[PDB]
Amino acid sequence: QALTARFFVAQPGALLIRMETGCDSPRHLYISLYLLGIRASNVSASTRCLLESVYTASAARAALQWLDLGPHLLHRRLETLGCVKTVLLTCVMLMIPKDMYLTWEETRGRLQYVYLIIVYDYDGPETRPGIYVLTSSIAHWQTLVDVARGKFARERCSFVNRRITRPRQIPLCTGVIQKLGWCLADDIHTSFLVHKELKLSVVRLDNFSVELGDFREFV
Amino acid sequence: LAEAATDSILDNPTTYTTSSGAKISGVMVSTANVMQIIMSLLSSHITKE
Amino acid sequence: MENWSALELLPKVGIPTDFLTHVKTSAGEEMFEALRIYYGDDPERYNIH
Amino acid sequence: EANIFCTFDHKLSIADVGKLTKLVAAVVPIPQRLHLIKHYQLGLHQFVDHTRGYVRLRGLLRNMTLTLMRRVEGNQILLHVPTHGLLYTVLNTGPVTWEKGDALCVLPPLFHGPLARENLLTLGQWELVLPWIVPMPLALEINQRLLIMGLFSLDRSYEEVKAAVQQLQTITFRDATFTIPDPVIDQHLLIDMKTACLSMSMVANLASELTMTYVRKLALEDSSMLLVKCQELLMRLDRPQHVSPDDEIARLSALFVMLRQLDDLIREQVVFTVCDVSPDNKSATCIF
Amino acid sequence: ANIFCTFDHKLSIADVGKLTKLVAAVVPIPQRLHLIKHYQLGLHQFVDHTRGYVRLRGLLRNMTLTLMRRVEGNQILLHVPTHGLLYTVLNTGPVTWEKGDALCVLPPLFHGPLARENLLTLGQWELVLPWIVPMPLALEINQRLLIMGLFSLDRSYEEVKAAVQQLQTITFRDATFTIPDPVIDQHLLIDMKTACLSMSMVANLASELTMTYVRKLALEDSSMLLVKCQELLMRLDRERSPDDEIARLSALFVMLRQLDDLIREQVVFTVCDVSPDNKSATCIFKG
Amino acid sequence: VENATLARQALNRIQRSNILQSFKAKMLATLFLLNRTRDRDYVLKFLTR
Amino acid sequence: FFFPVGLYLPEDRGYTTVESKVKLNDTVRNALPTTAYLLNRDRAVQKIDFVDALKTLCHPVLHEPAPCLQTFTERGPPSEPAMQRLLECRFQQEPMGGAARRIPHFYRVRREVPRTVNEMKQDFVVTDFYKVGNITLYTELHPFFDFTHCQENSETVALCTPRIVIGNLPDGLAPGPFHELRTWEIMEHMRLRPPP
Amino acid sequence: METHLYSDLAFEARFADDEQLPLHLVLDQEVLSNEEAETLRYVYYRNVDSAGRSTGRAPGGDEDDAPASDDAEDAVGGDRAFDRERRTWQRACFRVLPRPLELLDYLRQSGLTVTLEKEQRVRMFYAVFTTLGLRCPDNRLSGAQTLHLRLVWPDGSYRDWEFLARDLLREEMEANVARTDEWKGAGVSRLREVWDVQHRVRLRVLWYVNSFWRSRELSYDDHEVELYRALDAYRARIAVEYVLIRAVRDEIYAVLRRDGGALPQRFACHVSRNMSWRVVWELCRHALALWMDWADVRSCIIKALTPRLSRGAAAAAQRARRQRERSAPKPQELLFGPRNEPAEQTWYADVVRCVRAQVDLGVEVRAARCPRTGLWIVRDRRGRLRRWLSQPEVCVLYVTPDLDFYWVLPGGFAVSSRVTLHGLAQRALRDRFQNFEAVLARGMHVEAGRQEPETPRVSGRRLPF
Amino acid sequence: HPGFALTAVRTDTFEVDMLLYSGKSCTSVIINNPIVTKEERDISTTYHVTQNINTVDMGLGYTSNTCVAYVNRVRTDMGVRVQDLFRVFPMNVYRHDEVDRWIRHAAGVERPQLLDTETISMLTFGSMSERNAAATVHGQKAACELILTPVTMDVNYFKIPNNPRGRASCMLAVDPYDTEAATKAIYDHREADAQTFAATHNPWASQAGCLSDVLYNTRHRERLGYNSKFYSPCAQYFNTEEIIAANKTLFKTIDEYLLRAKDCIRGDTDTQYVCVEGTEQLIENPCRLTQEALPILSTTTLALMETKLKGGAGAFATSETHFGNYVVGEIIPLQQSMLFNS
Amino acid sequence: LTPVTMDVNYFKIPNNPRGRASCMLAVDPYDTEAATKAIYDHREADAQT
Amino acid sequence: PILSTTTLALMETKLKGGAGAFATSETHFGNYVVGEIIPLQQSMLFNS
Repeated sequence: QALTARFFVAQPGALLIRMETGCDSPRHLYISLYLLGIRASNVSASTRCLLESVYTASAARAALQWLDLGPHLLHRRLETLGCVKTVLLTCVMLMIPKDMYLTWEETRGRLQYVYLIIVYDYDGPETRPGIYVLTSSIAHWQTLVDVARGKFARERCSFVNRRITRPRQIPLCTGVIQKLGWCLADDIHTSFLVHKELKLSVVRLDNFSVELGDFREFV
Repeated sequence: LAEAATDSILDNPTTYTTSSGAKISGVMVSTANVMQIIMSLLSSHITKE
Repeated sequence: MENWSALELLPKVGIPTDFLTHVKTSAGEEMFEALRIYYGDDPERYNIH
Repeated sequence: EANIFCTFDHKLSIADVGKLTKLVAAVVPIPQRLHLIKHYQLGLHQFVDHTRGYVRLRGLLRNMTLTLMRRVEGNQILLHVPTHGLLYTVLNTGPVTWEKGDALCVLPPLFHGPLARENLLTLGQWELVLPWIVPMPLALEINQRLLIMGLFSLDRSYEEVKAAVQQLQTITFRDATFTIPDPVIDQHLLIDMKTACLSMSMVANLASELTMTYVRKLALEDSSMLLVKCQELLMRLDRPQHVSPDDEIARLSALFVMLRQLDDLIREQVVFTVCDVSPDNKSATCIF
Repeated sequence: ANIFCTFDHKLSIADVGKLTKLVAAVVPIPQRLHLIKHYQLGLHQFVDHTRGYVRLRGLLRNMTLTLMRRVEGNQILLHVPTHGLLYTVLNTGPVTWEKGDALCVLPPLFHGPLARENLLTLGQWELVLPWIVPMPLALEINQRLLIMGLFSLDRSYEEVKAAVQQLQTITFRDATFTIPDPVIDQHLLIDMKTACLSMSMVANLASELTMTYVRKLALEDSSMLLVKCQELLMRLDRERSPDDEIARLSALFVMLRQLDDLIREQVVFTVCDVSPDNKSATCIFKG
Repeated sequence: VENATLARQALNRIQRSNILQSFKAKMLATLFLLNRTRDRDYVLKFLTR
Repeated sequence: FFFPVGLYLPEDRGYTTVESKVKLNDTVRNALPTTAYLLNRDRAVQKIDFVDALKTLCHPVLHEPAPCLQTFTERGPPSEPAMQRLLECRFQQEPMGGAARRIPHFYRVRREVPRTVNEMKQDFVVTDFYKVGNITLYTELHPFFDFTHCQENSETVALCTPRIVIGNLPDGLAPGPFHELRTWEIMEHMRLRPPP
Repeated sequence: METHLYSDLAFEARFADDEQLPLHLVLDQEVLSNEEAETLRYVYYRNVDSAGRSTGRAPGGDEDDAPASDDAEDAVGGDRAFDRERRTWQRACFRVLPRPLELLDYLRQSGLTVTLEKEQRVRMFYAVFTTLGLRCPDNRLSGAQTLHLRLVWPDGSYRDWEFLARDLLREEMEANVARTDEWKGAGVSRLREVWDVQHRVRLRVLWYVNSFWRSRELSYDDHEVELYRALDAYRARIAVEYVLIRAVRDEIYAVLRRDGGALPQRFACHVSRNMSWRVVWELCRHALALWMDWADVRSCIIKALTPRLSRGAAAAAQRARRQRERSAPKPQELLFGPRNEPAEQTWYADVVRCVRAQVDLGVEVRAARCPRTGLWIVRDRRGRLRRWLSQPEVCVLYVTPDLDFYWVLPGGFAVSSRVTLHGLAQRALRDRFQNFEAVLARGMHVEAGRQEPETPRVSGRRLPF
Repeated sequence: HPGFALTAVRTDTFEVDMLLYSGKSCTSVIINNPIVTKEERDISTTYHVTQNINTVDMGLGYTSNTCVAYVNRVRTDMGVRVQDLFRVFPMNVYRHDEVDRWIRHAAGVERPQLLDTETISMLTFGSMSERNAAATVHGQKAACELILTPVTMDVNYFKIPNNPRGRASCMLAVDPYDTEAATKAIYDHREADAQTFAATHNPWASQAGCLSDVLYNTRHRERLGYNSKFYSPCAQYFNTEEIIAANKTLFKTIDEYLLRAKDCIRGDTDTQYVCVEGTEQLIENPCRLTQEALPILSTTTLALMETKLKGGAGAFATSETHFGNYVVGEIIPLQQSMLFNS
Repeated sequence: LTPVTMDVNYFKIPNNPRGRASCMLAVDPYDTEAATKAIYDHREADAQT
Repeated sequence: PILSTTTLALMETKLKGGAGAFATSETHFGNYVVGEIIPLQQSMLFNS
């Protein structure tokens, strides 16, 4: 059930994320999901080094200019658009790296939803985000935020430690949960991909039905 | 196996009668290989009619 | 909970029978779902309401 | 994938299927979401267990999926999962009067009082217990009131808690009466109160120095009834120098998100919203 | 699921010629009836002297909202959207739309304006449409109205007047608005007053209830989050009967439940490709 | 052909395991036909299969 | 299917119904079984021993007698007053420095002490333990724990105490000759079957 | 480690209105059992001053210098003493780590740093962490102010430990960013064991060097006459049950002197003409002396008096007196009104045996009145009959919930009397064994009178999660 | 060899073709004309077409006799690999952490696992913790065991097909609708059992509250932390409430056998996971109806297995005994001449 | 070879001489991790013995 | 597996064997026999 547009910009499995530019002429920018792999801190350093090696542009330097401009405010600029039918390009309003994908079950529930999970660290100098994507079977939001509070207690401790050690600096949240649609339990498969003659470890989701959610802030 | 089963009471003595007066008194169904073992073992009693 | 009066009053079709075990053994050992074993003679089939 | 079949080990009499055919377009939850199911997981009686917690059932029935019963013809019940958006017709057995604007949320069936507890299908070990469909203000009042039962009653004897919750269990909403029987203090209640404590401490710390003194300024200025209520609620323990616009903007943003993560414990996302109620208050045509 | 609407008064040709410009825009209506008189249509029936804007937001949140489709002789083809399928709208909001945002619906803030809806009026009636603004500007201007109302109780001083004059301005992409005060002549509107009162008193109830409930909670299994919670409370403090606490907690919950037109801004649309002049945009109705 | 294995069916684990068991069984047991047995009915049944 | 491993057969009734068909070496790893040999799906020999059995025998659930103690309190005191006679023992606190002189003051009464249930479990042969003439079959519930009913403050309570040694296993269930056969095994494990 | 930080900060908080110090404690297997510590509900404390016997009562004197005087309806000064003694007990912070651990290695693996004079080995099996408060009334602290400490179990049973202030501070008084991270960084000064008063229980106290109590400049003195007054207070608090026992003993001797000893039969056991009774009389004397020897607080009359002290016994005594003071029934209430209705008694017993010199103290017994006669017949709590009235080598004492009395020699002959608590005051009888009613915590329902689920049971065998 | 001797209990599924025989005109078949149902999909249309069948069995008794005929494929391996008891009770750790790390190192399981909350057991049908290995040359595997007494006479007990718990627990032979006599028959030891006229044959297995009753009873395995997906083959013998529930009349008992008493086991994993709602296969059990189990060919020394494999016809069913060694002779000769005729 | 290795169920049954399974049918298709695990690795057993 | 003794006595008792004696697999004290599963010597040499 395709609902398409045209988006002024090789795999079909990409999530166009519309991030807001601090510069005033574009007012926004369409970054794909793989370039949060370079800002994530849960990821392996080798895959981060590979994506830093392949994708240096002037717009990548402006991307690091305008995402690290305002820290702990990235959820005010985070905005998804759905999946790619073909790559100017189009996007409907699934390729995932191996370490940014995680599951807290035996992933043996038949119908399972997907969920973008981000977290905000504070125990270092300022802020290190960690990008996740959570394939889970829970449908209701409160039970999901209970198991997220159960699985991410150290980030809550870091949140309250930032609120007690830097009183002039105000945080906003500890992260974002947001659904995107569902894949079944059988087409999820550890897999392989080579882009521009490079080895990168990818796990794929095949039968996706796109159905978005909202960026629900939680603690 | 034949004499252990009780006969039914919805009895139709017109249907399922062979030529030369033999009345059918049951059906014995199995797979390919068990039936061909029965045929290769008990071939003397088989009357293909 | 059934209408056994309809079983005892309505006109019936006859059958040749062959039970598996004895009939009273088929009564006391619950082979069917609904049974109405009364000994002697019961006049319960007459109060037509 | 859309129609869910089921079966019983019993057969179905004309009395039982006559009890059941009146329940066309009635809501029945499913724990599993599979194509063919058994009737020993249909409904809710697989999950009911008294002296375990009404709040555990409130957190558990919240997690099941929902279906609508129709087209019964003999060993086929045909639950039908509603698609996201089309107009459906439902039927409620939970005795609450409805309204064209009020949305709906599902609650486990509390006891109503008459010691009827109607189960409408009685088998050898399994009755059929049915989820209540109730309007949104009663759902919010139920959630906030059993959270009051949880949060208020820590470190107290049974006597003053008995005298409080004997009058606090009653909700008189639209000429009815209600009772919240099992508010028992579970680990689920402890993590709910822990999130409530964290959110209350955050909105107590990172709110402004001028929002704390707003009602004090209205006390010094104005006189109303709820102002007298605020003075009796706060007065027992009793020129702006600092101005900062953008810090107040970020402060209200943080106050908003922490109020939202306090409010999430009682406010469920809606499951049905009506377009018409039947005037004898039996069925309704609602969109979800 | 198509709606109709008839006007009782004489309707001219200039009024239709200025109304049919609004061929595809949102018009919220109080009850989903199949035929509705035009007095209920729109938002003119709600505005008055004493009540302000937060009342309009609260009644518009629980109100259903539909789409205007076509015009006829004296029947108006309103059409309620369905969840998931996509439609076209117009832009009555004053901000240029772009791709893929999330539109909100808020009551318009130009009450008694310089545009005056093209003099599309009848006898003691006027049509008015709500703004359709994307979400960051929506909850931004919600915060702006809120802390404009907070400063309103001591405004005799002059630096707070310049602070309010800063708050009255706004910034966006090629967008400057001047959203007027809730205060007019040394008094406040009652729904704005009860909104800021509800949030200030739930803040105070938190400030004098958390110091009880960290001790009434922490005698269970303690955590590092709990000692850091009392650390936060104790830095806040050193910076300086059942019958009462049951009322404190009940008033806590019911007064935080009066901010529900502020704390949750519920998305109603998803933007698709836009038009040149940025007045029209196909979109997906959500919720 | 001893089990339903039409060519569009994709096998799970235990099916392939008993297929391999039967591979080794019918490779060891019936490797050379006419050097082991000179029986009429065995070569008839084998050629029929 | 079911098959036993490691069973010890009685020796006084010992019989060999094969003598010419098989002949073995007299080392006692062959004159006392400890493992079993079975058949696979294909007809092949395979070993089942205690080495694979530590995936079940070394579990924390095997060593908890609290369900056994709860069900022994549930099905609690015995039936007959004829079996109230063998079930009295006391766990008190006596100052032992006084007891070192009070030992002749204990025997100055002339009333007999009844034997407890553990003494009642060793006056049976290995083939009479499994008959209805035996009394203590309602007590032998676990190979790691001894059970009894003993009156503390004059009420019969159930109590489980772990047999910390395997020597505390009763001789109807682990007899003397089996123990000496285990010693012959443990001497052959250290290459000492001729003793010095 | 965790609850020490919280309670230390909370005692920084509440120092303005209640002036106590943070006395952090840990305990071990030398005090409470693993089955007893796995299910431990909540700990309690209330410290006794040198001249005043509590804190929650009035500062100078009290009303508790009046005796109960063997009243019937008001058991011990009514029920105001119940809420008064409940008001003086405070609830303390609490945690149990139910797994084997080395304290120095556990605090080293956690955030703290140990700086001891020497690294001795404390091998303990499970650690329960709690903080109590010794109260400084002025800046001055008294060396005879003792600190009591309860351990409350979910059934309602409790043990009682208490200890003075000389053994808590025998050395640590004679040796004189955020808060949490510096508390973690500097940490614990040292560790020493503290004993109770009766040298029974060895538990350990933890002295943290980042305690704010070091910054209050507390003064201290331990005089001899204050320690002697604390010795007399402890003498009374130990002598309460024992003077009740002596009142029972001279009650039995006086009621034997009164009627001479030609005492009737009050229990249902047969007798034979031929058997001599000089032997059973000498056995009665020897066994009463033996019961005088092995007298203990865990006995029949004390556990019979424990549910007497609460408010429910006062309400049941009022309604039972109103029911037993009721006139002859009239036909007007018999014919139309609600009709009226004490099935079988709930006693306690001490059974003493002369030939084996073993008394058995805590016994429950359900008595019954035999229908054929006016005699008493005892039965077990399960339902079997009690055959100790056959044995000529035994004796048995009895006590009613009416607090009547039966001392029964072999043959069912009972020396009847009543208990005497005229010679005892109120405050010791309350604060020794006042029956405590449970407060709401995890695992229990809101309204009273409900079926209870399983305990929370913070477990040492299961994964605790 | 320690001071106890295990009896092992395993299950063994099969692929079997059973023939059937029914009398003439036994069950009338009632069919109808089919109905079509249109459904609107995105581009194309599916036409659901149904047809109903009613079947009136017109014999008094059972009119159709079937017989298990010919085994061809053995689905499991008939192996010896031990039931992974660490995965079925994932909660229970030892008290001391070092002895638990040392036991998990000396065993195979790498860590204690945390079993999920009950809502995930509602949404997902179960846990299924054990991961399938890379070797599947034998099939799926299961073998569990019962700790017994090492004196236990096999001659009365392990040669003939018998109950592995010691007491006869077949409620066909007891009075129907009598719970007290059933509990007196299968639990009381002041009177002998029915199979052999002795008390028991393994007193750690029969008593209500033994280790077998706290390791296998599904009424009593819920208290300690257990997993509902691993199929214990002894659970058909130790589930006491499931056994006393079948204490009925023999015709309703045989209808329970031919209708209800068929388990399902999932057929794509190498560990026997409990299938939920079998709609593609069904595992019928005669060894739950008869409440016994059959002895498999086991020896103790190699050379006695060699003299079994050296013999021919009529060799797998004898039962020889050396001095301390033994061989239990199987009663069903399926190891001898099922794969021999292949 | 190593001179200890058992022969009673290894050397007299059809078997692979490398020691392990190496059958390549019992593994899942197109899963090289489980392939190289079950041919080479030694934290697990073969499907044969 | 093919026929492989380790002492000549087992080869002699298999060369004196009439029919099917090649199928067995016998073991002495440390001296063994691998028995064939394909009866190859009997078949191919009985065909001569």
